[PDB]
Amino acid sequence: ATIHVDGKEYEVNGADNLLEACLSLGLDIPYFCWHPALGSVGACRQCAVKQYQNAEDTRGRLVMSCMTPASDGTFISIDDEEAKQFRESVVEWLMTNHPHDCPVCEEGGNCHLQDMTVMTGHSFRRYRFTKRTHRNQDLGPFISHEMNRCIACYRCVRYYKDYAGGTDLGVYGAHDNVYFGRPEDGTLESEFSGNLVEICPTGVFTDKTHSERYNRKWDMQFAPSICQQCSIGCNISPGERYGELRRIENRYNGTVNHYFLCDRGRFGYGYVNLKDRPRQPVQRRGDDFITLNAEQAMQGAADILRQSKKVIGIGSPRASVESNFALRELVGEENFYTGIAHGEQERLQLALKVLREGGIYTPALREIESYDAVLVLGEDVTQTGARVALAVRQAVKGKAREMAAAQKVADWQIAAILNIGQRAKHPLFVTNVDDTRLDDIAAWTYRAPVEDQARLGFAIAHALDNSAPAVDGIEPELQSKIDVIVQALAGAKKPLIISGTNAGSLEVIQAAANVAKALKGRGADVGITMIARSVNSMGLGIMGGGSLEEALTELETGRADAVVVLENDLHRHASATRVNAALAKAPLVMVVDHQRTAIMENAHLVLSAASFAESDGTVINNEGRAQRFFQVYDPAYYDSKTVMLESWRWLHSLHSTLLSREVDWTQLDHVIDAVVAKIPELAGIKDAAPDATFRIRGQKLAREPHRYSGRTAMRANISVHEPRQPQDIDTMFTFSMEGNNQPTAHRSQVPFAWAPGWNSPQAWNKFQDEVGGKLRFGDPGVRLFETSENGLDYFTSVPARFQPQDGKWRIAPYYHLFGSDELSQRAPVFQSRMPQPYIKLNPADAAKLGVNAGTRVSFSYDGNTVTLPVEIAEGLTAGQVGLPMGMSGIAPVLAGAHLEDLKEA
Amino acid sequence: EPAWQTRDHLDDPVIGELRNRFGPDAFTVQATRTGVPVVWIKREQLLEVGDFLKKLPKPYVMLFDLHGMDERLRTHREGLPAADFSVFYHLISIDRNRDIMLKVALAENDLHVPTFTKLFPNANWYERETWDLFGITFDGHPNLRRIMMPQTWKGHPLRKDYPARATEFSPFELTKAKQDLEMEALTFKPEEWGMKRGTENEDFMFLNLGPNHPSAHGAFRIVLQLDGEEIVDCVPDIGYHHRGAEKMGERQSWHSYIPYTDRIEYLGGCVNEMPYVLAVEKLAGITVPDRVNVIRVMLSELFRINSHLLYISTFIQDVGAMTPVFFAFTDRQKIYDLVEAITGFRMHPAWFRIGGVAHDLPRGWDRLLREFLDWMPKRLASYEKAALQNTILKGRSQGVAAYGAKEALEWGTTGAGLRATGIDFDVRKARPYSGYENFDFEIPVGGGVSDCYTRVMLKVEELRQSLRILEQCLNNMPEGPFKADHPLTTPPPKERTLQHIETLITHFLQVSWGPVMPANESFQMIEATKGINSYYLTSDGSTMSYRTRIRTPSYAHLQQIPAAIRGSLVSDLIVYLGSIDFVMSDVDR
Amino acid sequence: DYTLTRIDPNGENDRYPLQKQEIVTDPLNVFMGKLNDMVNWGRKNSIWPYNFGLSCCYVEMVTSFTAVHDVARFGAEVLRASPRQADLMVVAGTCFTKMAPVIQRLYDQMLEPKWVISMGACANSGGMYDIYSVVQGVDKFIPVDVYIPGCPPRPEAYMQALMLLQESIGKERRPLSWVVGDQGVYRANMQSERERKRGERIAVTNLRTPDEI
Ligand SMILES: CCCCCCCCCCC1=C(C)C(=O)C(OC)=C(OC)C1=O
Ligand SMILES: CCCCCCCCCCC1=C(C)C(=O)C(OC)=C(OC)C1=O
Ligand code: SF4
Ligand code: SF4
Ligand code: SF4
Ligand code: SF4
Ligand code: FES
Ligand SMILES: [Ca+2]
Repeated sequence: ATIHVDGKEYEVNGADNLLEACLSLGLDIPYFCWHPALGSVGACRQCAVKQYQNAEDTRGRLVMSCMTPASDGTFISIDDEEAKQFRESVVEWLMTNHPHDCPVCEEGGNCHLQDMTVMTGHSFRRYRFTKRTHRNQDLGPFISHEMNRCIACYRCVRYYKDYAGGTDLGVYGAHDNVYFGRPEDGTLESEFSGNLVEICPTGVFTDKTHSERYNRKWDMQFAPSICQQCSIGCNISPGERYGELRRIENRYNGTVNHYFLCDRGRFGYGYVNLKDRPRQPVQRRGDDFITLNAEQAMQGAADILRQSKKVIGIGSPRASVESNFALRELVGEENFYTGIAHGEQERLQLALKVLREGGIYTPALREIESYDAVLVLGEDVTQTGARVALAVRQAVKGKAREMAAAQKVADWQIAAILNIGQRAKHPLFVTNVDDTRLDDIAAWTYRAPVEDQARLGFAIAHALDNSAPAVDGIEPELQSKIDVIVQALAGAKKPLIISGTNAGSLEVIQAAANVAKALKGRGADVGITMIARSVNSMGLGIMGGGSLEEALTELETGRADAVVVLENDLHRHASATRVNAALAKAPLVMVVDHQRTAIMENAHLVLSAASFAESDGTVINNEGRAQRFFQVYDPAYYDSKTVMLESWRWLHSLHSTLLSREVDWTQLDHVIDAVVAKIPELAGIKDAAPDATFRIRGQKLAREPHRYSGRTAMRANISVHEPRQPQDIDTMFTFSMEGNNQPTAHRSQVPFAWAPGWNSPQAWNKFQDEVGGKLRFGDPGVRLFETSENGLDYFTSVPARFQPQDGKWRIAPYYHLFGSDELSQRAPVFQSRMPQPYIKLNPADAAKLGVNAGTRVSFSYDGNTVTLPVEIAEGLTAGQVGLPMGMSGIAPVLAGAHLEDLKEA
Repeated sequence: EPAWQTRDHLDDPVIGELRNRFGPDAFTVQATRTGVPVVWIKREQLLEVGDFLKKLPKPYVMLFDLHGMDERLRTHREGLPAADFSVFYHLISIDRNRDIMLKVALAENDLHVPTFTKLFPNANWYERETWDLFGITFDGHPNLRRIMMPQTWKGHPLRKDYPARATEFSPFELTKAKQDLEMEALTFKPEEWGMKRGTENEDFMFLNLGPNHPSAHGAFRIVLQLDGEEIVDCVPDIGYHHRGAEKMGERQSWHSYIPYTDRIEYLGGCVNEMPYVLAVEKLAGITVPDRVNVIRVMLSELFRINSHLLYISTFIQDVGAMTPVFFAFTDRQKIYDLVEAITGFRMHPAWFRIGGVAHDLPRGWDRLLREFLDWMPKRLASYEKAALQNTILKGRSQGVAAYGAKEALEWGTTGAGLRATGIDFDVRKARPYSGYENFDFEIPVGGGVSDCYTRVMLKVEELRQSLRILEQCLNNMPEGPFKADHPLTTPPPKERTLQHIETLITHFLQVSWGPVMPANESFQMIEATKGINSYYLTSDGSTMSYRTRIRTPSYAHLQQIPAAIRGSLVSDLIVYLGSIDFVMSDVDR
Repeated sequence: DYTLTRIDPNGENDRYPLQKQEIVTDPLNVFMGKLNDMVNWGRKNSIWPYNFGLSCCYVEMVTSFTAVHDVARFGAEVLRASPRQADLMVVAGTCFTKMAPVIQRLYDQMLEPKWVISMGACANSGGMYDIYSVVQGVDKFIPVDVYIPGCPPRPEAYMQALMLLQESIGKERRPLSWVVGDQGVYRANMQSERERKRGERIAVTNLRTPDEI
């Protein structure tokens, strides 16, 4: 479409309103209530522009650009006198009751309201009367509430209810006494409530975790990184100050995680700032714990490694691609073992084979919001891959979107779309061991053991395509529900099947693959999505290796007298007693880790590795996208005795000292090129980010804003002589503001969003080709594999029906967004959010055992008689015990296992 | 219609003459807030355009400025030719009282411009500076070497990819090898300058006058080739006082750059502050009220009297009489008492703001102004009758280092020298800024010869006229605001900031991120204490300056130095150095 | 509570300053101590500054030289233009990169005894000019006795630093003769002025309002 802004002709998209069309062209219109993801509601009345219908028109009409379509032949004026005075008056009306709170506000310097007050040019106060006040609510450990700063723009409630699907946030009150919050005090139990601190243009909802150790946005040193708390791989902007990770901001990736994170990835970063982390190489001599620098650690480690007959390496899915590859190239191809168990590795390799060999296109996370009918098999998505559950909610509301689009209603008229699509929504069928958080929008929820979920998946695949193997023994009511699912999936245009390795069963993934194959055989645009466990599970599966049990028996039989463990606690994937015995029997345990794990008591040498905030690397997410994360800060700038290096740097220098007796600190691009040379399946990680020689017109990319303060005083307590800024030889970024962060720079890795006049997270508008669309000059990260020309065959191994055996109890996994991650649970702020360890029981099984809700029963697994209190679960099937995976003492490897001697004690 | 509006400047007759000479498809006209016609011309026609401007009926006889600009990072270049670098030539015609700014666009690989030294002899140091800081080569230049940086310097500092801060590079480690290498670099090599270090009868004497000399007014060195006592040739070596203030202008916000403007000419103070804040107000679109103009005129005339007192005492000291410097610095202490009362600081006040001044006048400033105005004229008459009417001082001064109007125009000489050549060109009258039209004062001119004595007596008359201006402004000071009511006035008034939320928001975003001045080019030229000081500010639409070009008169005077003292004795050079009114922060910036 | 410095330009030490400093005790004799006190008094009550200036701080220093301040009362006005005749180098101005060899040469050309006063934020640390062409403090390569914060420090602050230098000289130990005795330079580890004045600085309650004069 063609519009005329201030006499200048512009070519815009006619399906967009005037606000996003003009913001895409670089025209600054003030706005509060409009968001690119939420839609247009016309509340704040800030986006006023003067519209003319003809080229020869003098009077015009003040309209809302967010509510006015960008049709062909509209002549709008933004900087007309009447429009500017009205926008200034709207800012003034918002300023009548706003508190004098900017110095004591966490949103100061990051405030959209401040930016829009300055942009309209209102700086004189003529209001002389009183300002209304509000009491504040306790919203939990994550979100701090300050209701006086609200401008009643309704972004919070629109996001929290119409987007995130939350139920405990709302609008209350009246004429000018509007309150935004909960009906009482309590924690916001939505898994995406952390996005309120960036959705809210004011300082009402603030990051309490950042408010504990608060610094302003200009004082933050930012980097582009990837969230390491699960497999989705959302792009984040970690920002630090004074040597500690202060905040995790959302980093816009129009392909993956555009505007929203989950609460685990936004508030689970506190393990980086733990004081028990290793900061030097520490060597154990008997009972003494001596501290070495890097060179003596390398020389001693290489001496003992040369004095051994075989060295094995146990990687981890928590480590990056480069560190696992450096371990593999240090110990050899045959001596490298993945740190996961045999069953976890089998499920992971099956999921990878389905993804890159099944012939079915695995969608990106933004593309999940366009699929019609969603079938989740086995996965508890909202607790393991929560952002995928958010995109599933969007795909479910796609039915109301298409129904309103059938009535010539614009895409951005979100209120009219929700009015037309009252409760009609796209079909969602979730299967789990219990009730999920998607059950409010699910067309059906199947509460059954994983064998029965797999059998239901195989029955769906057989009913969709008769060539699929049949399962006999299905009840007629279950058959009716199955044919309902089949009629919903067959009538869909873009069906989506979501499974994963967290269900603890191979047949669930096989059934999901068979359903996807049957949907593809009918000529449908089927997509499949596997949810892995850790951040780099897919990279570890692609690189491959032996299981943890093979490494454990290699250490136990004595063939391996030297074990190098890379960022693994080894109690998460195997029993603690067997691991402890194997590591105590081995005469050399050398652990490269950045968190104080339990196997460091037996470790003969500990290498203080760097976490994601202090290391560069590559991670492969659940859809096979190689994403590069960059270092945020140098740990040794403030604390001079800190010897903390990248794990791939540790292992590369260790291998160099092993071979040539010389210590060699490599570069990130050298290790990347080594991965591309040795592993052809990981060849796409070279193009994930450009190398360290990349420049924007000769200068590097700045990690901190141009108004970074305290340079000559932040280190003056140590020494009055300011040292050189740390040099980044690994990446194209610099640990200084002497660099480039323009919105029009030809790059894909943006550390943070700032524009002149745009200090809020609304500054991401300047960094996109169109607002709410893709990032300018493409999104970061590339896909490792394409969709294959041919697919797999039908998995004929249909499992038998789950029969509850007497005495033995099948362990049903219960994943928690706060608690089931290895590193997020070490954050001190997650202690007040993690649920108490409760074993879930059927009413019938608890009545048989004589247990009621609340009391404690004891169960023994591998000689560990541990006692948990009982919570009654109605939806759990009989014969199973519900256990929380990832908690203290309950490994995720316990899923699907047996449980003997379950007695009340 | 306000004077800060973006004017296309197609009504200037010079534009019409250029159209009728070179055709209508030979150049582009850039609409700026400089108040000067900006003409983007091709590199091939640069010398022809310069010759045409030099051969006009009322010609552009002076090269005011010549410098480069890195346009690789400039996002808003609508209506401009495509360029990775550019070179601008600011020229003045005194007869028309007009300026022009010619801009030449250069690609990143083809960074060569024809030399401008044949048309204007003062282009030599400007082209050396542009090569040193931007890497732009000038074809046909006689001796293109580094003038601000030492010869063993890698990279060009004013390029956008060069790091601005010392903390980016390694800390300064002075070793024996580095000391020897930099001492060999600092050693004068007469074969490079074609000095011809010998004669059949006798040998020439190569003497370093400076950095450590009482006659040198800073850290710079003149290398003198001598026979006996006579000067054969001089090489004034500058760059020893380089603080990187333009690169610092690219590094600070618009508000936070004001103290750095204060230290450009450290005897000037508010006189250094005025052109920068006026150019920023042109960028913002701020028209300050009458009280702001009168207060700024007050402080700049006070600091002009301070600088002239120091200059006269310094000249008398270098002639040989060591007494009047004590009394002149006592008068400087009286002015410092008033300035400490008003601004709170002695010598670098940093008191001017965008849209006004930092505070209002304190209660009782007129008492100290009356005290100084009563104390001054008797002391000045005593200085005159004791030292300035001394026949030994006249013998050391009159006829020493004399030049006419042609040498003053071809070397860009401004201030008291240009008026001492008889050319009545003062910025406060020709292009009146800050409401100088409301003050009755005279402009002293010379008889046609710019002696040391003539320049000193002209500065005495300028001091007397500044006393007259101070008396007029003391007797008539308006009762209004000390800050403008514009939203971009940085910072806003303090009490409204302390008790209103709109003012608090504006203050919060103006002192932290900086005021957002929209993308435009601005220029302000003022009459400094030592000549003409100009600020040329290119804004990219951000909160920091994209380009800050500072033109200073002491640069032109020090470049004029070899052409006016060649063939004289060293004593004439000492009197010439004492009678130029230069500081070296002014030169090297 | 003393620090001992021995210098050796010809020894194996590449980085400036070419000296070695340790922490020792006071070596101080019924008449040698009194004669050392007398020569310390004579040195502290007659300090001849070097006529070396870099920037605006030197302008305030020569403002201190004039009649309205009269630093001649302390006997510190003679202002020799030669490094050999000077006893005190006041680095009053920015330590530029191109002039750091010049400053090092002029410091080498002074003679024993020598003292260094850095005047202003540029001489102390580089000040406001964290720029490519400025040495971040003259104490990177010369030993500095007294530091003066300010930009510029007012002339009375320069005389205050001169009095601090006199107090430092009046209790230091130096070789009396170059043929007999130890040649190392003993300087006192005095209490800093910040902790000395913290008692009277914290107790400040009210000041005059800025609207007055
Ligand atoms: C000791 C008796 C009073 C001396 C007063 C000197 C006043 C200033 C003299 C001029 C001057 C200035 C400004 C100056 O900046 C300078 O360079 C460092 C000089 O050389 C040492 C000067 O001579
Ligand atoms: C052993 C005897 C030592 C005598 C030292 C005399 C030092 C000079 C004092 C007089 C003086 C002279 C000659 C002098 O040259 C001078 O410089 C202008 C002075 O003012 C700063 C003086 O006060
Ligand atoms: S929400 Fe924004 S405008 Fe309101 S007090 Fe906080 S920083 Fe100031
Ligand atoms: S709390 Fe924030 S997001 Fe919600 S209406 Fe108020 S200003 Fe808008
Ligand atoms: S969904 Fe996973 S990758 Fe994304 S923010 Fe949450 S924990 Fe991090
Ligand atoms: S500290 Fe200030 S007054 Fe002293 S030399 Fe530096 S800029 Fe000049
Ligand atoms: S943005 Fe249009 S009314 Fe709020
Ligand atoms: Ca690194």
